[PDB]
Amino acid sequence: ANRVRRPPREGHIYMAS
Amino acid sequence: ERFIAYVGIPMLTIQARENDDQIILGSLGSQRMKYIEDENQNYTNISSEYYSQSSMQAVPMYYFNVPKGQWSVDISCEGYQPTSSTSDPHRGRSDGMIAYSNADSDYWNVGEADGVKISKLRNDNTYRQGHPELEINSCHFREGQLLERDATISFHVEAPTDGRFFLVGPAIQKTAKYNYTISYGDWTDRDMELGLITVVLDEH
Amino acid sequence: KHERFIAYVGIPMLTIQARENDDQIILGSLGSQRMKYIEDENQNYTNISSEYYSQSSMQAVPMYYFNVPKGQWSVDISCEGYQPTSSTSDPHRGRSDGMIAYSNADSDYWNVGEADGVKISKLRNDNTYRQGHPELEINSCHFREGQLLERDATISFHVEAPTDGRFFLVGPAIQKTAKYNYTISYGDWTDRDMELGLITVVLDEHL
Repeated sequence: ANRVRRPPREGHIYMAS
Repeated sequence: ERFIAYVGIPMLTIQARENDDQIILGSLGSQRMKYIEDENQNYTNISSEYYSQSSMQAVPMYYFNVPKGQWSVDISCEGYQPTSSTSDPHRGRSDGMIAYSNADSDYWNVGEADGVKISKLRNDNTYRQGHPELEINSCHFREGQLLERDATISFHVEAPTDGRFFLVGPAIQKTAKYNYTISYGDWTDRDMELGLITVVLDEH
Repeated sequence: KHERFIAYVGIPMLTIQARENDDQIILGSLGSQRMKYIEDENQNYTNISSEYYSQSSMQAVPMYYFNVPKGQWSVDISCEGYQPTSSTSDPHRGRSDGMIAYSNADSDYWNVGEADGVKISKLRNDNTYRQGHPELEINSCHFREGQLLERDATISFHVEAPTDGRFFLVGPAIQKTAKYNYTISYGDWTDRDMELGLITVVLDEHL
């Protein structure tokens, strides 16, 4: 909605494929 | 035509019965989004439909319009699929959710459409797991059912003509083990959210 | 010279203790909260001040302090209240184990207020929420007493800062009683990390 980029959500383990 | 944004939650109607039953997916779909032009705060529909389908799942796709020009595109995809009852008394009250598959092939992505060049594609997919013993409507997360599948996506689009790109979603799982809605005796329609999608276009 | 653009974005965290979702919970302490800070071409992570605005045996209300530089500004705040929990001692990182729900009371909402050196005017405050279906069940508890899942708000106001000052944002209440405890039950008291919600604060300078 804003000009700020939303951050990665918390406790999201990152997918390295 | 320097700053353009879309933000919204695409919807899909589903039918679900008991917890040992599959769910049945409805049709896609015009999806109302908030539309932004520099200083203007309006509303618009975008076009969604099925990229693929099988007996086990279905992948959705959303088209976003790209005016003629050269653009920086950043996309936040927050994948979460809570469900609510379609009929009163409880429209819009959460009655469960549909979880995701942990398969490596299931993730947000974008593609080109209608003579339009995507370059410098950076796509970062993440997921959030449920504690095995977490329990929703008497169902647990003991097979690595995911609650959340997210993505930050940045890329450049060269649009010589007015065109569009498409955002492909993570797969909607049809089987019982991903169904965490309230069980009923008869097939009961639910509205499923498909995630919060934020698309920002910056002209260069 | 140019009108400055400032923004904060992030998700404050609170560590709580919960035994069985039969019993109350015990709230940890609020302190520094990692946020992303943006000022024109500058970006970094900073810590903002958080502490309790009020506290009782029933609940506790959090407040978050935001610095306003000298100048006149229009402030826009976007808040998304959701309080999912994960087990601190869980071998895996960040696996959600339930959440703490909100009261449906009319006095429960996001709000702002003045701290040292600031005049707030033009307060516009739209609060919304998500309700559970009564027969929704999370870790064997239902939603028949109308406990809420989410509390959101979008707030805008003007703020005049004769000097460098501070305003504070107030979150909805953190409910301590078992009615609102939807965490996995454990033998003895177990630390859980609670999210307090996604907050976005924007400040545009007017000159």
